[PDB]
Amino acid sequence: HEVPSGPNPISN
Amino acid sequence: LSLKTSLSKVPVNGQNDAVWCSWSGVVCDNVTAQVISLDLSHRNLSGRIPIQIRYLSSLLYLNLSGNSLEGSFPTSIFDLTKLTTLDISRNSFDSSFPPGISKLKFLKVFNAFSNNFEGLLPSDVSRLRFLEELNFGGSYFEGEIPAAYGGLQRLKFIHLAGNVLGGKLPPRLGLLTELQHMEIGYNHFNGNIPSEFALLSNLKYFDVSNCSLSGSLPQELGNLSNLETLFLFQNGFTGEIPESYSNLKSLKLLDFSSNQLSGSIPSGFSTLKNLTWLSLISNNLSGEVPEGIGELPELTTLFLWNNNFTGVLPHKLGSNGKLETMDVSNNSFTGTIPSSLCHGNKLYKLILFSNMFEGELPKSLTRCESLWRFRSQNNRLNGTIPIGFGSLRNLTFVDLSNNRFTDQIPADFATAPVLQYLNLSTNFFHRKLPENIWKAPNLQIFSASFSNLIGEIPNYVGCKSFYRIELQGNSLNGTIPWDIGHCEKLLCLNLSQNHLNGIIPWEISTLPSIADVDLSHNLLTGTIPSDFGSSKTITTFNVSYNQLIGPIPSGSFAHLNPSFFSSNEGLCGDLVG
Ligand SMILES: *[C@@H]1O[C@H](CO)[C@@H](O)[C@H](O)[C@H]1NC(C)=O
Ligand SMILES: *[C@@H]1O[C@H](CO)[C@@H](O)[C@H](O)[C@H]1NC(C)=O
Ligand SMILES: *[C@@H]1O[C@H](CO)[C@@H](O)[C@H](O)[C@H]1NC(C)=O
Ligand SMILES: *[C@@H]1O[C@H](CO)[C@@H](O)[C@H](O)[C@H]1NC(C)=O
Ligand SMILES: *[C@@H]1O[C@H](CO)[C@@H](O)[C@H](O)[C@H]1NC(C)=O
Repeated sequence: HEVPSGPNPISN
Repeated sequence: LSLKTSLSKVPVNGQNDAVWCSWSGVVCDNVTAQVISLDLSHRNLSGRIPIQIRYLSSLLYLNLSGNSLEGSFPTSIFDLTKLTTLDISRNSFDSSFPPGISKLKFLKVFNAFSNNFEGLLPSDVSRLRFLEELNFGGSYFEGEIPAAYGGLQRLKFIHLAGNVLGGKLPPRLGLLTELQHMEIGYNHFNGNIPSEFALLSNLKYFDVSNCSLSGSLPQELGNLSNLETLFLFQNGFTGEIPESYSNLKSLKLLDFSSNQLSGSIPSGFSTLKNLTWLSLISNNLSGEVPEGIGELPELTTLFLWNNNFTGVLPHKLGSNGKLETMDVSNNSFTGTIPSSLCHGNKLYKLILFSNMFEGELPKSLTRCESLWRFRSQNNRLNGTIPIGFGSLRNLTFVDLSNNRFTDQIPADFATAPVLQYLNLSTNFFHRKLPENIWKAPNLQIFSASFSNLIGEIPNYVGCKSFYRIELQGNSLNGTIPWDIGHCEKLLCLNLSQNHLNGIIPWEISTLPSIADVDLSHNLLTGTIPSDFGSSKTITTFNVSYNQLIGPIPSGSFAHLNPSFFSSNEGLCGDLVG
């Protein structure tokens, strides 16, 4: 299954 | 020597979303010691590996990734004693990983990322003394990390992210002398980061986030120079950020968001001159932001929102000519907005809402050519919203509500080319709406409510894309313009709590989609046009506290809330006629 990478996508 | 390169008459057709073994298996019974590389990746194949692959005894390269292979791992591959790289990633292999990888003594690359494996990570692999890359991410692996994986000298890349591993992180892993890349987040690890990790002097990339970690951040990891990527977000770290972290001279990306960190951003952060991305969202941080962060030569992303920072924003922020997005919403910042934020025209997202910024919107912000989303409500910004925003070619979302803006409303808003949302509610303007506000091309939501507006509502010329209009709670006098049927996309209109006189515009009834209408607390007079009862789309029509007369319509008005009225008489559905 896929796994997230990179910084936190959270935004406003 | 793959895709039937050397015959090793017979087949060259390795395609056709067919299944392996038997479409395969002939490939192997061409016994041959001629075959050193076999690449069956992305052929849409499905199944098991045949026993007979053991006869490709000279194989060095085997890549079966990106198919639909299933069943448990085939230990026949462990008989390929010359195998040097093995790529099994993105398949459907399941069950506990079987023992016996040891016999692949010269194995240097093993990628099995994205599978269906369960059980414990194979302790057997700690015996591959030449291995350099190991990728077991993306399955359903359980248990702890085998402390013996720390004997994998030579190893420079390890990926185990995205399983259901847990326990404490094994201190012994810190002896992987040559490890450059460690990605092990998205698990359930608990406890702290072992301080022995401070010996991974070659480490460039360190994840382990969205786990269950806790404790103070270990001061010793300031020792990790060379490190460029440090992600530890979505954990439970408490305490303050080590001031030892100012020694990570190579760090480009830092992300501590979603923990419980306390105290201040260490002022040594002002020395991390390679920082590209600084993100500390959703912590308990406080104090002031070190001025030198506004001088970082390469900073592109600055996320500080949902903390409780005090003080002013660094005067020179943006002067590096590189800022792209900044978001410091939900803090206690004060002072003015720096003029340099968009130097370079790279800034496209500027988020400042829920602070206590003071002063005039800097006029430099009107020449920010790249600006796209601007959210600055709930502050103390005063003066005249400057003129020039309507000349930005990509500005689509603007929220300046709940501030202290006075005098007039910039007229160039109405000629902004792509502006889609504009609020401006709650502000103290004491002047008229701009004459050509409804002209605007794209502009779906406009909400200048409780902004001390005065005068008449301009004629609804054009009104191309509006679907929500909020002007409630001002002192708009005069008549509701009778050409409102130009607003064909309108869904919600609120003109309540004004000083509007006259009749209800009958052209409201040229309603393809109007759903919510609020005209209450005005001075309207006349009937509700009985044609309103034909609207198959009005669900709210609050018109109470007015001076209307006559019957209420029927049809699709017969099941509306009686409270929506409070003026005089109406169709049998209240006080008979
Ligand atoms: C396996 O094949 C893919 C492309 O199909 C390639 O990107 C990948 O690097 C290969 N694996 C190895 C270990 O070379
Ligand atoms: C940020 O605001 C959210 C609501 O928007 C609130 O739950 C949170 O506690 C706030 N945190 C800080 C540190 O300001
Ligand atoms: C944030 O800090 C200051 C006190 O110095 C004040 O704005 C407020 O009380 C604090 N907020 C929270 C949620 O503690
Ligand atoms: C506009 O801003 C006000 C106050 O800042 C807010 O309460 C309202 O929901 C906003 N309107 C829209 C349509 O977003
Ligand atoms: C209300 O409208 C009339 C239109 O003639 C105008 O004269 C009057 O000044 C308006 N009220 C204001 C601006 O407070």
